Amino acid sequence: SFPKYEASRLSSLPTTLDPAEYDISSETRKAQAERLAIRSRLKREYQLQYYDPSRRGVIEDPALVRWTYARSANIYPNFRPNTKTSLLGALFGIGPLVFWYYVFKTDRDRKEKLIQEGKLDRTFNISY
Amino acid sequence: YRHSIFAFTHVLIPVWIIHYYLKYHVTTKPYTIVEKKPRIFPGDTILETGEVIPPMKEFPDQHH
Amino acid sequence: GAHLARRYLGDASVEPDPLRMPTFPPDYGFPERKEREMVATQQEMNDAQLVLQQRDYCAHYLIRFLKCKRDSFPNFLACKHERHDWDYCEHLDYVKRMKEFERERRLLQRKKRREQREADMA
Amino acid sequence: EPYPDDGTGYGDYPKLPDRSQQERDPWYDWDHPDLRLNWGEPMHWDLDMYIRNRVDTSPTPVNWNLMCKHLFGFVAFMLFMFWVGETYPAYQPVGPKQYPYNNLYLERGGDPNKEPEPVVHYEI
Amino acid sequence: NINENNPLLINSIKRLLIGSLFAGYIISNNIPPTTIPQMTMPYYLKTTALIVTILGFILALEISNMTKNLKYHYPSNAFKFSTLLGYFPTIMHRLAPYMNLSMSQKSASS
Amino acid sequence: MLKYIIPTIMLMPLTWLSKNNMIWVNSTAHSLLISFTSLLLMNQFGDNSLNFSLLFFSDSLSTPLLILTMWLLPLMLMASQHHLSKENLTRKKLFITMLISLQLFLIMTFTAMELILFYILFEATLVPTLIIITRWGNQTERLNAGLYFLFYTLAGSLPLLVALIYIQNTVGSLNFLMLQYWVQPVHNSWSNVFMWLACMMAFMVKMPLYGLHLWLPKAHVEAPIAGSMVLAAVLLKLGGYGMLRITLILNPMTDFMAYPFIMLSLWGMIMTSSICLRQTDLKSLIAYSSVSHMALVIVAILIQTPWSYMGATALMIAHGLTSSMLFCLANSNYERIHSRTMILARGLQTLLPLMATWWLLASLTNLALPPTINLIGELFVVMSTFSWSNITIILMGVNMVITALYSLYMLIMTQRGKYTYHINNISPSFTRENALMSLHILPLLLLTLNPKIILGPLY
Amino acid sequence: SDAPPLTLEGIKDRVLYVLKLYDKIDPEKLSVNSHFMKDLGLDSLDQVEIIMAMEDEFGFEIPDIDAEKLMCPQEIVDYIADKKDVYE
Amino acid sequence: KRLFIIKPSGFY
Amino acid sequence: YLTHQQKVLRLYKRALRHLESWCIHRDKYRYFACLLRARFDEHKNEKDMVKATQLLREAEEEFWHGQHPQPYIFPESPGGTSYERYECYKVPEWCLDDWHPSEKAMYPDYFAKREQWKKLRRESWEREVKQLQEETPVGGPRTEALPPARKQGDLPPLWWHIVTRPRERPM
Amino acid sequence: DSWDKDVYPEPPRRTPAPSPQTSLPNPITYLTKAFDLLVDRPVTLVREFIERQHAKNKYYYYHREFRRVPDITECQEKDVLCMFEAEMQWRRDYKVDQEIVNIIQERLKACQQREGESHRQNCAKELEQFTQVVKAYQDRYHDLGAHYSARKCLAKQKQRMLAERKAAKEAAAA
Amino acid sequence: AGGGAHIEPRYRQFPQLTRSQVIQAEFFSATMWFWILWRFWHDSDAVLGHFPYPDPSQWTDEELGIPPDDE
Ligand SMILES: CCCCCCCCCCCCCCCCCC(=O)OC[C@H](COP(=O)(O)OCCN)OC(=O)CCCCCCCCCCCCCCCCC
Ligand SMILES: CCCCCCCCCCCC(=O)OC[C@H](COP(=O)(O)OCC[N+](C)(C)C)OC(=O)CCCCCCCCCCC
Ligand SMILES: C[C@H](CCC(=O)O)[C@H]1CC[C@H]2[C@@H]3[C@H](O)C[C@@H]4C[C@H](O)CC[C@]4(C)[C@H]3C[C@H](O)[C@]12C
Ligand SMILES: *C(=O)CCCCCCCCCCCCC
Ligand SMILES: [Zn+2]
Repeated sequence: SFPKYEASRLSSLPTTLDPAEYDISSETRKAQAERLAIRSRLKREYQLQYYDPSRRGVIEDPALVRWTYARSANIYPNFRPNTKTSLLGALFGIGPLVFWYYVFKTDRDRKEKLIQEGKLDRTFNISY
Repeated sequence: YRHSIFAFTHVLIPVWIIHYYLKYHVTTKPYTIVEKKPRIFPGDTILETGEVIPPMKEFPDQHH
Repeated sequence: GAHLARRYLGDASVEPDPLRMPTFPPDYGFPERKEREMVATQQEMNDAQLVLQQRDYCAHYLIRFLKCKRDSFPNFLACKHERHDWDYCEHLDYVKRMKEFERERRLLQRKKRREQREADMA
Repeated sequence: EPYPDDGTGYGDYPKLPDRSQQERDPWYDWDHPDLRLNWGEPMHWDLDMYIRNRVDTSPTPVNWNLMCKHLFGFVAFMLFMFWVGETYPAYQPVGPKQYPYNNLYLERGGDPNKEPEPVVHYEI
Repeated sequence: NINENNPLLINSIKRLLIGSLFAGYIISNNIPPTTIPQMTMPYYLKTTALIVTILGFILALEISNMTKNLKYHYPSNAFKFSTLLGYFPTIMHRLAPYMNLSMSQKSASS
Repeated sequence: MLKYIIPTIMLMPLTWLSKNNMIWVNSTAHSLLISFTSLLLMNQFGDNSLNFSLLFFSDSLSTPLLILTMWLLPLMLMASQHHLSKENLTRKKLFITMLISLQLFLIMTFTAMELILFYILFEATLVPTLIIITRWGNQTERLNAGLYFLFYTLAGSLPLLVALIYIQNTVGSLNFLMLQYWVQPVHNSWSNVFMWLACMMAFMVKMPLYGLHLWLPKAHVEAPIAGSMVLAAVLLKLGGYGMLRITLILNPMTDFMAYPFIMLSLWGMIMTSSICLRQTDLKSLIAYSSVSHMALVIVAILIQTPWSYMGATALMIAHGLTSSMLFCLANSNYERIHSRTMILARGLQTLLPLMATWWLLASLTNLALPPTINLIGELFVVMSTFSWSNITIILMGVNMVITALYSLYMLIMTQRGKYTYHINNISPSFTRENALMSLHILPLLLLTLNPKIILGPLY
Repeated sequence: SDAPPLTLEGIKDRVLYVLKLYDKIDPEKLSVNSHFMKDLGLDSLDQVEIIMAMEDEFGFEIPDIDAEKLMCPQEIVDYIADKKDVYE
Repeated sequence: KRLFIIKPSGFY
Repeated sequence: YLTHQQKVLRLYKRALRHLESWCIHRDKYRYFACLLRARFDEHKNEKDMVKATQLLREAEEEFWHGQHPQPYIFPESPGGTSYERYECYKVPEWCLDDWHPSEKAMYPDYFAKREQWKKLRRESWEREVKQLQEETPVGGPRTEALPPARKQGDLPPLWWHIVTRPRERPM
Repeated sequence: DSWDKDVYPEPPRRTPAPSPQTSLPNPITYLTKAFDLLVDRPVTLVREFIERQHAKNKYYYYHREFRRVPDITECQEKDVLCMFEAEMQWRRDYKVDQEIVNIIQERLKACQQREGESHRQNCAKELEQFTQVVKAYQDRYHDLGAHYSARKCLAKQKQRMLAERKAAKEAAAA
Repeated sequence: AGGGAHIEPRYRQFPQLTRSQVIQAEFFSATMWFWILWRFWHDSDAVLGHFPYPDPSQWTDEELGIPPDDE
């Protein structure tokens, strides 16, 4: 009897406490076999070029190109204006600007009112 | 010798330059160097004038 | 301290208020009362350039001590005689403050008995 | 498994486990030991945020939920007690310290022309 | 290879060892006075600092003796709170970076 | 200004009549000499500007931007020698011609005395700039980055032309000196609200303003090294120089019209600084940095205080040298690994020791470590905005924290960690590369000893 | 850094010296190439205990993946020697 | 015992 | 994938390290070192694949409840305060080919003997390619283990970087 | 000599004569003697050598003087020739007025350091003069803006005069 | 590190010391204890108490000027 481990998005579930690591059938044991098959094919391709003595330069990894491309170029063509995006854009795009305007607008109006009435201390203020 | 060489090219020469720099260029301008006037205690003579400050009154002395 | 409990875990009107003391006229309870004298004039303290927090009645022992250190340089172990004199002078002044605090406590407590005596018969 | 087709602009890029690079096995002969990555492996969409010098999602000895309670509980209790003690100051049974010459009127830059209200301290 | 016999190591420590003893007396006796030290107080306030320091060794010494006993150990929440720095690093250094770095990508940029 | 205009023209004959193998030696040597004589413009007076003729004049605001302008051309020629090493000779000489012509229009833009003449040269810089981006760019997007750069600028400039012509009819002249004495208040009316927008939106686009900055990441990234250097050092400051000049004839309407643009800039620099924290491209991280820095210049100009104007002037000079240097630094890596990804090549301090010292100096200035002029320019702006409103210190403080984070993150990613194993072409730093960086940092760190020469006319 | 290097002779001496202190292994049956399982008759658990003693001897961890493949002292000496660029 | 230390070229 | 036995073996190693951290003292640690071993020894004979595994999950879950919050880590192990400390002094071998000719002249023997390896590498490279592509199944390798050389004068395929890695204390 | 003390007054010094009361030597006194000889003495020899060189070549420069010209109040509307000179004169006086506020600040800062713990009572004379100059500066050269000019300063004064004129009118009205 | 008198490391044994090393360590420790004792004798009040602390509950009503409850 122990306190069952609680996992958040910033604290993964320990592999030791994961039940998925014990219900080991032929399929689960077979799936990991496929992974190491693909992971093995890529390793061979990288090692053949890496150890080549006639090669000088940079080994262009196609995976790196795809990652960056998805981050910058492929975003917009896969964007559809719908409820989630429209409100998120207005909430984050426009919400901060309206919030700050009234924060500063109110502050300066209040300060200006005091100055015109002589109630604000500017005895030595000669640098603006 | 090694300390002698270092004590000359790293201590003696810079103070010649620093003192020369302060004496004839910094001190010649107003308020560049400002000294806190020394504390004057009762019963002392002034070098500039020779004035004698009166001593304090008679304390009700008691050794405790 | 200990009197703190008497104020927080107890009545406060019968306890001095350090931010409002004293609460009775100085002449009260001391016919033809005397006063403390400054043995060092302001010009002497000004010339001595003492910190404003040290411009108390216990000054003129500090001034003598500062003179000893200036003259007795570089012998910093000496002048121990003046330090104790200024320390004890400070201690006596501190105690005289305690008398005011305890004087305040007694007078307020007296006002407590007086109110009961005068108000009960009313 | 691609990201949901919600239109935020993910396309068909893979959705990998939200695991920091700090968790990956350090003993395996990674092609990129610093990144703990492998040549050709599909990179997590947020890979740059999950490098070892940034957000770490490794398991913790104390549950995440409990850790917040203990941290929040301690700080709040400390703040309250400081507020409690502010109203109940500690001090000694000493009266106001007395100073001469009208409570040092002329020492604090007081105006000489306007004569100060007399202040006199009596013996005790 | 325990070997402290080295002039560079000994000389450096030797000076701080000398300074750690006589520095306080020298400094405290030469600096001009700029306060009014409170030299009168109850015996329980003129020696409180020394007592608690002695109490610390008393509790610290006895507790350190209990470590040699062949008695098992309990996991204490008040123990893991101290060991893990109160969880302030473990939380603030995963929550704040995550909140900021996500807003920079999902919201600010994309 | 003919003593500087005419020599700048003679560079074009010099390049074409020089030997085949001396185009780079001749052009670099003589353009440096032109820069040396540019120091004669510092003959400034406390009461009156320096007026040469009816066409050109120079004051404490134009002078620092002119010396920066003429100083950059020799550096741009050095930065271009690699990727143009194997170019057709008649195209190497057209590339240098465009650079020379761009300087020619710039030296006349800042000294222009009449705003319409300023407008023509202000607009003439698009032509040589657009050609460089689209002709000698590398990626496929250079075509789509010239379009974004072109129509963003014209969309704002075209309304500006109508506003300037209207002003001359109403006032009589666009001579800047005459405006100083014939300036009239701008009464609040719907017609004057759009006169204000026309006069300013042309320069807000070039700063650029947050929300009108989309042309900058495309233009600054696809452009060659020389294009990025000039784009991020001088052409950004044409917006700042214009606003400093034209705000004279827009008071008192600037008091309330300046609110929506201050918030876009105050909040804009937090958003754009945050983007830098999550950039997969190294040359794109530097591009977004400039937008954040120029937000302080936009805010500084609108609040219209002597401290802000002093701060704004020194920030544009500070950013011009710093931003150009960062582009050069990121370009040196590109010429080896030939890829702009930031995380492709790491641990470069192990392989290129000295080159990792210029990075440190570049990053320290970029985050405004005192007493560098970068900090002086930023510091004065913060002081001015505090008087404007105490609350702005919150946003200034927050942006400072983020500014150091994306600056040191750039330094740590590329210059530390473990060198990428599969890269074996990191050759030792060339003298051309090392000398290029020294000509940025060294003149930048000397301006701290005598900073008054870059504090503008209100000093 | 003031720590004398490690020679092949020294490492092998320390490996055998550590095992000779093990109560479940007879020194006479213990040799350079005395397999822990097929010659000295030890279970896998006792094999792990050997490594833990070995690690504390040389003060450096050995991964479980590479520790489980060490079954005789000669192999262990190879792994330690290679891990620290020991050649002579 | 002196061992060769590999470093990047320092001449340039 | 890990075998059931390996996971138990892994847990046995981890528990002792955490146990050692709590106990500190050798004799106190030594006493409990056998007590934990006793708990593992008794359940050696359990031959039920379901019951035996169920014991492991509780064993893992008891350890996580009793692990040291600050376990002792060896200085150079991942997490210890020497991990990757000297990675900044490790320069790849190929950096030498960029040395100035006058800079190489200071070590005539080292670079002369360097050409033997580079010559050896070029000579052996093509053979290493042929050896791997005949032992490689049609669909490519299914595991990352590599074969050794199977002749006289041949070197193991893909050996250069394994052999020529920087030392652990290169400076 | 170096400066006119009237502009930067330096109150007369009063140093106390030494009164040693101990048998130990005073290291300060003996160190001072060595400094005066090892360090100070050669410097004066070097300086005096240069001073003689300056005696041979002795040339002069002059503090420029500007004759006054009509102020902006005397200029017709849109008279650039008259407006220009009035505008330039205002800027030059503006530069000078900035320097006066520096001079008074320098005296104030110097006094605080000279008086030690007694500054709050002894420098009140300097502080009074500091407030008067600062208030005068603020009235004339504040809130003008980056594009300040003679016309702007004049328009500010006229506004202040109207407010001052009306306040006295109302005050004497009741 | 390099320099200083060299001592051969020992295996499973107490390390070698030197006369100079051990002697110097003892002297400072003895110097510490003399300092505490000498200071304690001359400056006992510095750790025990400077001056006696008065007791308020012994002062009289006439020195404190407390008028009688009657008036
Ligand atoms: C990357 C994520 C993006 C982050 C976005 C930026 C953060 C936004 C935070 C939310 C907005 C909160 C601000 C709310 C509006 C300001 C209202 C306010 O409280 O102003 C206080 C003060 C105003 O001064 P006053 O002249 O007295 O005016 C009175 C107004 N009632 O104003 C001031 O005097 C200025 C006070 C400056 C405070 C220091 C800056 C805050 C950060 C300090 C570090 C955190 C420590 C906080 C505790 C110490 C408090 C200084
Ligand atoms: C007027 C003031 C008087 C002074 C005395 C006051 C009482 C102080 C008691 C301290 C006891 C001590 O130090 O506990 C020492 C112990 C253990 O130490 P160990 O045996 O070395 O480690 C044990 C190692 N095992 C288990 C392997 C053998 O750690 C602790 O408890 C952890 C810190 C407790 C902090 C509790 C206060 C903070 C509350 C907020 C949430 C934590
Ligand atoms: C004085 C000091 C150590 C002396 C000692 O043995 O105690 C020695 C050690 C190395 C010396 C320094 C180095 O040799 C570098 C410089 C060499 C030249 O002789 C000029 C001074 C120079 C800067 C030397 C000054 C001084 O003599 C040094 C600093
Ligand atoms: C009161 O003026 C200061 C607050 C008291 C702090 C000291 C607390 C210890 C006194 C209680 C214990 C006394 C019995 C030994
Ligand atoms: Zn190239």
